[PDB]
Amino acid sequence: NFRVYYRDSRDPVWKGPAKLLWKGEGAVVIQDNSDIKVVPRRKAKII
Amino acid sequence: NFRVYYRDSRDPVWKGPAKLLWKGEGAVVIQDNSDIKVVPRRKAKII
Amino acid sequence: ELQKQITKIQNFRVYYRDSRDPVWKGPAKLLWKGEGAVVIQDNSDIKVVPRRKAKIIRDYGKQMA
Amino acid sequence: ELQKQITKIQNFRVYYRDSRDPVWKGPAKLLWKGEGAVVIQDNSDIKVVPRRKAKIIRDYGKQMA
Amino acid sequence: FLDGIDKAQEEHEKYHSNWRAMASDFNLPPVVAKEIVASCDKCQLKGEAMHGQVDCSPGIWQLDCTHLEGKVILVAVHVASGYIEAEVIPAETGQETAYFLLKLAGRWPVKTVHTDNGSNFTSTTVKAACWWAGIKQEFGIPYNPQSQGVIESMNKELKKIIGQVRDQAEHLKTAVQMAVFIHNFKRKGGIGGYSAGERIVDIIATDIQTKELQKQITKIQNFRVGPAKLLWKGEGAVVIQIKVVAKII
Amino acid sequence: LDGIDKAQEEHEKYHSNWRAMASDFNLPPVVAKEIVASCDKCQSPGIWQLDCTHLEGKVILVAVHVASGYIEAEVIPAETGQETAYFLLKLAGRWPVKTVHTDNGSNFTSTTVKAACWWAGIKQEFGVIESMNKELKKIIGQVRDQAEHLKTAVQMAVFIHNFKRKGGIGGYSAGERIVDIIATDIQTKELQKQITKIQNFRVAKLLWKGEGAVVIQDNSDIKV
Amino acid sequence: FLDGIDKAQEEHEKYHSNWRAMASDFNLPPVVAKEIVASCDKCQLKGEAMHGQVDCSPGIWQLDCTHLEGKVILVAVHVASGYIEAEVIPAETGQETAYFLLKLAGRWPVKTVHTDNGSNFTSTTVKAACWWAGIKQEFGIPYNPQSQGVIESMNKELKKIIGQVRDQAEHLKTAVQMAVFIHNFKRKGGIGGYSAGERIVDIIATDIQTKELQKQITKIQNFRVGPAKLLWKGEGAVVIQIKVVAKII
Amino acid sequence: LDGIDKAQEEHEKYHSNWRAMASDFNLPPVVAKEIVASCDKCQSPGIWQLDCTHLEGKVILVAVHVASGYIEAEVIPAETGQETAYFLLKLAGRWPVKTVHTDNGSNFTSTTVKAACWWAGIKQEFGVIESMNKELKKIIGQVRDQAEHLKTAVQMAVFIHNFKRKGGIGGYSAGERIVDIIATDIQTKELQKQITKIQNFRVAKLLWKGEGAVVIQDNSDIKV
DNA sequence: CGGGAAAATCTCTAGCA
DNA sequence: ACTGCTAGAGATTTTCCCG
DNA sequence: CGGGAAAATCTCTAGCA
DNA sequence: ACTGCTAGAGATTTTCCCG
Ligand SMILES: O=C(NCc1c(F)cc(F)cc1F)c1cn2c(c(O)c1=O)C(=O)N1[C@H]3CC[C@H](C3)O[C@@H]1C2
Ligand SMILES: O=C(NCc1c(F)cc(F)cc1F)c1cn2c(c(O)c1=O)C(=O)N1[C@H]3CC[C@H](C3)O[C@@H]1C2
Ligand SMILES: [Mg+2]
Ligand SMILES: [Mg+2]
Ligand SMILES: [Mg+2]
Ligand SMILES: [Mg+2]
Ligand SMILES: [Zn+2]
Ligand SMILES: [Zn+2]
Ligand SMILES: [Zn+2]
Ligand SMILES: [Zn+2]
Repeated sequence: NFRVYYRDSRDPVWKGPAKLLWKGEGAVVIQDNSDIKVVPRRKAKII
Repeated sequence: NFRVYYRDSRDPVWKGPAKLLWKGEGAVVIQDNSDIKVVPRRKAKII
Repeated sequence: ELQKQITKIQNFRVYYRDSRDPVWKGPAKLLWKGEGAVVIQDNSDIKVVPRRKAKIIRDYGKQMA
Repeated sequence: ELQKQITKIQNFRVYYRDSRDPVWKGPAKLLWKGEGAVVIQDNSDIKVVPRRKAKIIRDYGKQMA
Repeated sequence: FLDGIDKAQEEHEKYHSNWRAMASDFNLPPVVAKEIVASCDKCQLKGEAMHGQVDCSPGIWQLDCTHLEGKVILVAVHVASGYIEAEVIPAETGQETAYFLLKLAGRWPVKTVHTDNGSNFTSTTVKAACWWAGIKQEFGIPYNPQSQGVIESMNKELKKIIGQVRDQAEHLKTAVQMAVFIHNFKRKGGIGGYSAGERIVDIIATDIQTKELQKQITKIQNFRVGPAKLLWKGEGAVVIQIKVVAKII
Repeated sequence: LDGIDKAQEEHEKYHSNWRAMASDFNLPPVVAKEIVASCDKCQSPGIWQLDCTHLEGKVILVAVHVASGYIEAEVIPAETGQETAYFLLKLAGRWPVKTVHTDNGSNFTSTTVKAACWWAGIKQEFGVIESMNKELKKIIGQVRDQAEHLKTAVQMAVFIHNFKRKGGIGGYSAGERIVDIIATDIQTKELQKQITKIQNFRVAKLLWKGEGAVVIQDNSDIKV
Repeated sequence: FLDGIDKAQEEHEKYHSNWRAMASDFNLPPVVAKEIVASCDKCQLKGEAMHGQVDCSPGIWQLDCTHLEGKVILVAVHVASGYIEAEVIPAETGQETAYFLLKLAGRWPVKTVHTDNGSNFTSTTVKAACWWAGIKQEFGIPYNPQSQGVIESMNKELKKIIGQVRDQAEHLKTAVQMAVFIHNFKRKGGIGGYSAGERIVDIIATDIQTKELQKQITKIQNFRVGPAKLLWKGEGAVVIQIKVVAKII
Repeated sequence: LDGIDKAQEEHEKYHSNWRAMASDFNLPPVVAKEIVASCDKCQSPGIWQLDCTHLEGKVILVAVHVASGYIEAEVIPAETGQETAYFLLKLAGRWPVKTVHTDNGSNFTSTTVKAACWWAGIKQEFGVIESMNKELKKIIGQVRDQAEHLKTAVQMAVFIHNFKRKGGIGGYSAGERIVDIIATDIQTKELQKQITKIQNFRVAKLLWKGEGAVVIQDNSDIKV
């Protein structure tokens, strides 16, 4: 189980935590509040 | 004797050539068309 | 036969990259080319590089040797 | 006398930088402090660093040794 | 020191001090202070300091609309070679992007196009053109242009070359085609000392030749090395179906 | 090395081209090229053909790579010199065009097309284009129903001709054929560069300088 | 091959091809092709790939106005330590910058202020305040914020900390002062594992102590090592007035 | 090392503080601190004082560092609790403020100042401030002519008091004095951290672990 | 083998907007 | 389940060429 | 000396707008 | 005649601690 704090779209604020659904090299797929998002690993921190 | 081609102020076009009056680390002082300018070495090429 | 063809496919050069190194590694020797992977020999090291990470060329500067 | 004062001024640490290396070098030993230059000893190398390129501190983590 | 942990918790709830400040001030081991910081949602404000790597297969292209002199230039690049195709389009509509993309797919073997989430590329018109020509549509992360780092970079270079030939042409489309010519055939350097045109020809000819060579090789070699398949037998290694491992049959 | 005089004998009896003697005997291409160039018995890829076809009242510029059949068509709004020069500049930027053959039309001899050819470095010289206009018109008539405008139908026909119609000797498409032809052209140009680079050196014509063993042509006898 | 040089000149006048393309196409040595490129004014479009290094003397500060929530925050940083002083000012006028700067110079030993070419800092009011307090005014290259890379960076961090404490305060000035407190005393790490406040205290106390120590040392040591001055005598080196050279007197 | 028992004897006869025995005998500060703490004969920097002065009808918050005399003044528009809390938060962010002494005014006992002190971690406790208000008023009266507003004159007076008026024992200014005092405070805090870090270890109290030689206090006798 | 010179590789940056 | 890159300007390491 | 664990250093990135 | 930097997140090299 992981927590993901991400930066979504032109929005300087960071959101989270979100469940990590998939981790590839370069980007991750997470699930935040029943919405699935795909965020680059530069704009996401995983705990 | 040197030639300097520089980028002046928020202007994407490059100007030159200009006489190199002084070369320090980080910036240079040049003379272009009877006007003395000080340009960082990132925005100047010296021949 | 097939040994000539294996030498032919080894005559090809591959410029690959690792998963977290942003610079293109040198011209390894192509041993095998698959649909998703590519077996290379670089500095006597046999690597399996993903297909999306390799540029395979026959450098036409091979007209020298 | 003056040897104690020279040891005192050598007790200070200097974090300097070279003209084209953007990373701060380690804590060299301050041998001499001038108005425009600073003589340091880093890895048994005596350097003359410009004053604008050095942060001289007495690291108060010296309360350990 | 677990009372120091409580004090550090109650003080991080106020100042949001980093792990080193809490380790120094409350005599906490670095692990405990780092965990106190990692449990605060307000302190997770920095991402991983790395970069991805775009797909550079020989069949993937990257497309992007740039703007110059109040006109729209639709540009495409071959990610594996840097071969560019640019056109000044009358509008940024998807009906023009579909035409440009169908033309490109007719000229070169386009297997995949990677674009941003511009309306031009996201439309049903470009979606039908790709389905007809057999192209796969890949879209980058929304508002993450680094996913298209190749084509965006080429944008720069394209514009650069245009600035060097803008006075040789009377119209912008002529200058754009001049820039495409100069980039593809008058600028050498890269993974082979090639130009972009020589490099795309090498890439595609090599893809075809190696595909046929391997299809002829696997058709002859029948050796099981569990009962895997022999991919390549070497003097000090044996590749199987893919690891670099033997009881070759 | 040990295959030089052998390949000389094969070319004495079989007269294989230098590309065969090179890869079959591990010879550097310069050595095999001098072998084939030392014989008495043995002593295109940039030619395009342009035309204008009229279909559905529209004008279509068609450019054929005579060496491979690779076609390239564009529905232009008018049969004027400006659009012909634009098409030619596009093509020359896309492919290595060296010579264009035209039917002496009013839009091919205009000054604008001449300037475009001069800039791109194309030689303008005034049978294949007719047959491939016929084939392109047939493909357009086949796939006209799947398009609302004629330009997209023309592009679909170009796609089908360049990558879906396979034939010829080995069953390749026009795209594979043109990419192979341009690849051999690049090899020829690189070999000519390598040959010109070492014709200035005198050792006894130099042919190749390997690890420490130079290849020489002395008294027209290759001597390593 | 000097006719190849003429052909390459005449073709670079058209395509502006780089040195490698002209060296490959016309059999030119790299020097000749590079000189053909270097003689074209249109091809000089890239600067040196380096970076300068800001002045980090113990007496230099860097000032900058940032904006947050429609309000102006005048920030100053001690370049040698990272100690920040920020104030929400009612306007970006130079009459307020002079007040902020005179206050700062009264609080700390400010010897030099390095600012951008904002009207606030370029005014006659800030020029009179600096002349009174004895400060030296340094301005960066116009439209080159990297010259102020320290303070600009701090801007970011300041804003960052504000975003972590914006809900603890009812006004923006209170949150700015909270952020200054947190940065100067609740964030450790750097050249000493210090906070910015501990680091500025160390920097300034060290400057004073070393100045007095050296003033007492040179007053005693009188040794000529031409007849230079002995700065430091070592076991394997001797420093003179400054090289690292002996006939010490 | 060889100076431990020697420094014990000096402290037996001279009773020097640990800062002297440390640098004069090359002892780690923990060892000298245990030496001074093992004797029977031997067994402030964060205190500020705030007040409000009235001048030219304006209200000026004056904060004095009691340990060094370093003054810090600010002309505030009103003598209310909000501006006092703002001044206190500014000061606490600028300097390491640990305790504030006030004259029990209406603007120092307000809930806002209490909340500011609670946030910044300041202890509010309710002679030096009077003398330095007098001195600051004298400097303001001296330099009032060079200013158009009273706030800039107050800042000029603060500058002159903190960096131009030198006196005391060694002829230092208030700024040098406060920076030296805060430096010794930082040294004290770091030494207390180092002492607390090694009081958990039992070897026989541990005092210092150098290269391979530990310093021990066994039976209240320091034994390396 | 000893350097000098030249080619090859490494390092780093701006613009893409 | 996806992803910075590219070409140029200096600097520095490697290679080659003659003795 | 042989590892394991932990601390220290190195590498790299975004925002500063 | 002036000049990118800073702090955090992982990765990797160094050091220390017990046998
Ligand atoms: O920031 C851009 N370039 C500069 C840049 C870069 F190239 C690469 C980097 F690593 C960083 C950079 F700063 C850039 C932004 N956008 C679009 C671009 O094509 C584009 O290049 C675009 O088309 N859209 C549409 C899709 C949704 C709407 C319309 O918003 C986006 C915004
Ligand atoms: O681009 C800015 N920051 C972002 C940034 C950075 F911080 C550091 C980088 F290496 C790169 C960056 F992109 C930035 C721009 N300007 C001013 C700033 O303070 C400022 O930070 C400013 O005050 N002026 C005035 C002086 C003349 C007028 C008014 O135009 C300038 C514009
Ligand atoms: Mg776009
Ligand atoms: Mg773009
Ligand atoms: Mg500014
Ligand atoms: Mg700024
Ligand atoms: Zn927190
Ligand atoms: Zn023959
Ligand atoms: Zn040019
Ligand atoms: Zn005592």
